[PDB]
Amino acid sequence: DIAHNLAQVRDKISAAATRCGRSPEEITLLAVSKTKPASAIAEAIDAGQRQFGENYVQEGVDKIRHFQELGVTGLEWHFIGPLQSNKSRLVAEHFDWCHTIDRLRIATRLNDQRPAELPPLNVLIQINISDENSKSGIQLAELDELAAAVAELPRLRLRGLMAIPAPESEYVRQFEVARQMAVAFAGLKTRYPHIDTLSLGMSDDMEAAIAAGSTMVRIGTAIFGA
Ligand SMILES: *Cc1c(COP(=O)(O)O)cnc(C)c1O
Repeated sequence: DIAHNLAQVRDKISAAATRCGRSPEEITLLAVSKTKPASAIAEAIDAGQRQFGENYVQEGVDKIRHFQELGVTGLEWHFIGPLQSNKSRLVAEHFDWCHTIDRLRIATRLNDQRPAELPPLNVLIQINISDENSKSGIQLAELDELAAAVAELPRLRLRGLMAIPAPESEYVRQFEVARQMAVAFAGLKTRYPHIDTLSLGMSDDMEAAIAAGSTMVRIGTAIFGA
């Protein structure tokens, strides 16, 4: 039951926030609906969920159109998969957020392809904080430079950072890696305007991520099923 699952996940987020002295409202639940049908997203919407994350462009855009045409309003769609230049127009025309900016050229493409009547596309810079097996994300040493360049693009709005840490079973290392991201996030916050989003944490490291300073957790299977 998606409604029951959503409630359970929200309770876990709230508990984790309250335990470490944070307000539950500080944490956004991003429901990750990749590979799940529109009907499952519709159940989540009926249960009050408004923020959805998609990883594949055409799948995501088809869903966005489906709910637009149904006359559902108030939804927020986040693109959280790797972006390729040949699919960027679709992201720029339909999504509200993109978490996966890891090079300047793709940001400039999105900027140039974003219609002026839409709000600026909210973007996060993706850091490869700990994953030797991933080619997504920049090194922290490259952040100052990329952030400055992306920040000038008028049809984007730089809102913070994202990371997908390497899988980690130890809580200590979950927390330590998440803190590296929180420190970088805090640093950006001190000089850049409207830095308020740290997209960090999934089901298995949710508590460590929240304790470290995440503002947004990305949950799929625990809401929608395997
Ligand atoms: C798939 C995915 C998730 C959700 O993972 P689950 O195992 O289904 O909870 C979260 N964030 C990103 C970027 C993903 O690709």
